Amino acid sequence: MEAAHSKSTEECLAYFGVSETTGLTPDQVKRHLEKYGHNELPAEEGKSLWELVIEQFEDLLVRILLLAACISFVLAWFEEGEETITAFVEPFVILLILIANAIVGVWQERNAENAIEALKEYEPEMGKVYRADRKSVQRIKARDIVPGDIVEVAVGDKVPADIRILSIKSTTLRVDQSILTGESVSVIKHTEPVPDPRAVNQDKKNMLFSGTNIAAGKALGIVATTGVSTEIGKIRDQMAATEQDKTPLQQKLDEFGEQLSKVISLICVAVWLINIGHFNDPVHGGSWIRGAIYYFKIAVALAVAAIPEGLPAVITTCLALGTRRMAKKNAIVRSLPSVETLGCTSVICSDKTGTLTTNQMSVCKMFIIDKVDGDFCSLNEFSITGSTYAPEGEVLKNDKPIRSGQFDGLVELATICALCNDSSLDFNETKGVYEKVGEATETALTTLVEKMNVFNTEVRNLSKVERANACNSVIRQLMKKEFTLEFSRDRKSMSVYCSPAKSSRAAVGNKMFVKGAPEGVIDRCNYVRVGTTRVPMTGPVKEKILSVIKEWGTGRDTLRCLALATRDTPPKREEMVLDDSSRFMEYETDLTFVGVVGMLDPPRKEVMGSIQLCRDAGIRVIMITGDNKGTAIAICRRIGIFGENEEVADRAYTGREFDDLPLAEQREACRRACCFARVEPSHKSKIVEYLQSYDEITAMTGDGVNDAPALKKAEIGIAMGSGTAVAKTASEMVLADDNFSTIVAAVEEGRAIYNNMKQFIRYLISSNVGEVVCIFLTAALGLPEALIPVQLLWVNLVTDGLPATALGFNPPDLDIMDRPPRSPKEPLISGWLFFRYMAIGGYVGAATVGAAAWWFMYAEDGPGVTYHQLTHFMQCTEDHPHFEGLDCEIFEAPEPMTMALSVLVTIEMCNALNSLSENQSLMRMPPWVNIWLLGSICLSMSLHFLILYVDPLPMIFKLKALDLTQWLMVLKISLPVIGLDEILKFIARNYLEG
Ligand SMILES: C/C=C(/C)C(=O)O[C@H]1C(C)=C2[C@H]([C@@H]1OC(=O)CCCCCCC)[C@@](C)(OC(C)=O)C[C@H](OC(=O)CCC)[C@@]1(OC(=O)CCC)[C@H]2OC(=O)[C@@]1(C)O
Ligand SMILES: [K+]
Repeated sequence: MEAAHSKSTEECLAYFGVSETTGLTPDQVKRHLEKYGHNELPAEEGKSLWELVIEQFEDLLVRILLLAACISFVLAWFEEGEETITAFVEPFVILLILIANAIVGVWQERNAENAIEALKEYEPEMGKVYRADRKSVQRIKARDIVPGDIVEVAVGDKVPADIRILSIKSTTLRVDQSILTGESVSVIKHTEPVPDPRAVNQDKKNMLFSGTNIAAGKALGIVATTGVSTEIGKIRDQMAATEQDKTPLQQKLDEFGEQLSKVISLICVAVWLINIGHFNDPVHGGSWIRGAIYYFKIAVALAVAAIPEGLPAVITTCLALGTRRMAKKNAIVRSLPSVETLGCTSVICSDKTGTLTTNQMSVCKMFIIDKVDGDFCSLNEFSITGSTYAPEGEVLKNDKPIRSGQFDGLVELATICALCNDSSLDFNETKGVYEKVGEATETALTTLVEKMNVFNTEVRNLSKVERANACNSVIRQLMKKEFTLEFSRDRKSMSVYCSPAKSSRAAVGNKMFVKGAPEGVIDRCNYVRVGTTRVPMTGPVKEKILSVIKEWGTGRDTLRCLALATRDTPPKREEMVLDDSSRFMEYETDLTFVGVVGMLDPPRKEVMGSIQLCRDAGIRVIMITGDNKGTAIAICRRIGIFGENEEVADRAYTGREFDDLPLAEQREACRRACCFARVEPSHKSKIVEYLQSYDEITAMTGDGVNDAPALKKAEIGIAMGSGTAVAKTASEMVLADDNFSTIVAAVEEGRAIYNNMKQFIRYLISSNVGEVVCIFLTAALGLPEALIPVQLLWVNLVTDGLPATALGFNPPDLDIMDRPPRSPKEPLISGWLFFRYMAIGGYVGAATVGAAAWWFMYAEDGPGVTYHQLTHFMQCTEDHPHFEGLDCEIFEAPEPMTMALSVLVTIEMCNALNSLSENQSLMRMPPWVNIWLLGSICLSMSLHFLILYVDPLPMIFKLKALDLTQWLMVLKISLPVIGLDEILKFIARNYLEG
């Protein structure tokens, strides 16, 4: 395996010591394979349903629950025969929760798809090699190809390994590197080595990357690297080495787990410390077993009271909902947990072309020199109407319409555009529109031609179909395209050698038409065509040319410029070696400049404002383009990244400038920069790590497989709907319309989702707090079980689940985007809020406990044990002659529990209205504000009633319907909550900073 692109064909045949005609010898193959491994990507990690299930049972809370599920299962295995049969329902349900919860997580991971797996979609199953053991070519399994052995590839074939090309068996070799480099059009390959050893893939012209397809031709080559060593394998590793943090809310959930675990434990010690006097009791097992059974069944209750068993159910459903809501807005969220992290984006890095702009190129300014008379000079600027690739528009000089033909200079310019260009136009009748056939920038020159047909060649009486390439093919027939010197990033330009065809044109026969970067080509021009004549390119004329070139790329226009020239006396045909990108630059010299063409890549409508939104939303936007920084910066001003007069010294760098900086300034640059032009692949990944060293949540756009590494490392990777599949499977979200503004839209829903999501979480949590309080008093005072595990779960999964999810539909704040990005480390409940719930729980804990006790003593239905130890109720059948002239079974009664459970239920509907706003009073933000809320509160209540009356139910919950007067008591207990909160809110509102 090597750096073959820089090495020559021999040197490579040398390195591996393999014969180009024999290939590797069967021995060499065994040796080579055992030294370089199979040419395949690392096997998938092996996870079992077992590990997958065990993982479900790793969470701390899930464990705490599983444990209690047993204390319960055992406790229920100790009931009194017929005194109870429903005994086994408490433990059975907790399991269903855990069983359910597991089933979810799994059916969650089986349906998951690995971004690293997608890559294997680019590995052909078979390949063709030439080995010593046979005369003719052999079609083996890609996996068995080895670095060194000879391989031949042809059209259709997907490249197997990273190959250095030895000799092209065809006239030309075209490849589709789209995925790995991002060049839609098939490029041309050669055999000559590339000097630079640190070259980027795009410039390795003698290289075949594994996974890309061969568009046209047939060639032979020696395998540079295989497996994880190839260009794609290097990506697989960056991705496999990339580790992703958990959603801040996912973190908070682990945080809350550890903590709950502590508290519960302390509660136990406290409770025990409370009933310490028991160490001063007569020594004899007077319910030694009846007392332990008691605590254990309080243990299980305490557990289901501290864990919000319906919260993950609610979050998952709120995420799924908003998700669809976004799908509507072209924002396709792949991972639900992300809708949150999205909301916290503080930096968005977007590619320019496809997403910030339309990528619908069009030329709207031309200019040909009009006169050179020493120092005096005058150009001929023009403007061209139309943004579409449609052959409709006109040409104007000072806004005044013109027939292009009248200018000789334009007749030349025009041809160059049709001849040099490989792209073309087509018109699909189904959609009734003109379509770009080749590349955006060339296919533009195509429509430019059409719109200015120099010869007036009448075409009006044509259909749109044929109208598409009319004026080009006109010029296509004039000259004969002999051969083309393709584009090369060194000389930044391409050309075409042309013959006159039919005689009478013989004189000035062979010509050479060039088009490339202005500074580039113009430095190679010794002449300038003024009409049909020519004149020595002089300094004055050159300054004037390069001056206009800058107003066009730097001015409010933000235009990309193409210099069009011509070599009048092109080197003799045979004196040219048409297969070495290196010499083409030398063949494209001694040129006479004819004129430049400025085209535009209009920004999308909804982009301007989207950029403004981010300003208000405190989100930094960083552009990633291919433009030079001169125009890059212009485009950045045009859309809003920069002000029109804003300084941009240390806020816009280029791929080189950046690299030329020491790791320190490099880092410093990233916290201020916004426009990054002509950026290599490595970069996207460095810019992310730096933005991260500043604790920022960044978003990164990408389309091809080369972006996957970056995408997988950005907090939120955004892939293009039109982009590769690997790219998509590597990103958290996809943009159907590839439109950047869709990003901003997505981010806004994230802030909206987390806002509502935020509340129902605070809501379900407080209720769990109050539930615990109840249990704590129940045991701290030795009272009869006010609330039972079975009941609690119902209230936690259903009675509170409905109000909870509904709170997820709270009307979004109007200013959501006028506030900076949320801090991930922001806790959900602290400070003053901590205290309110500290107080609310403290309340319901009292309301629930007391509600039940009040039935025992003080009620007309219940036996007033009033102001007498209801508490020592356990020692009762024995001690009855003392303080017990009644039946020791009242305590098992349902009325009492059915009391607390009702006060709990009504207090949780009340606390659901208080959760409509953290600090706004209901008198201000009335409950009717969120209809869904009220609706569910009804569904909930009726559900509560259901389990009270419908016969089968009451029995298992240990609940007996209570009459019209007991109910009124529930109200006198619950309702005060609303007031307690209004007060506590008023405090926040008024005094405490707020
Ligand atoms: C389920 C409620 C029980 C009774 C409880 O013990 O929870 C407490 C504790 C886990 C939280 C605390 C809990 O604190 C309290 O209950 C104190 C115990 C009261 C004693 C009652 C007697 C039996 C949370 C629930 O508290 C509030 C008032 O509801 C608030 C906060 O949690 C939230 O952010 C939810 C996160 C998803 C936590 O805050 C703490 O105060 C910080 C501790 C270092 C919680 O602790 C953290 O994990 C936080 C940030 O999540
Ligand atoms: K990621």
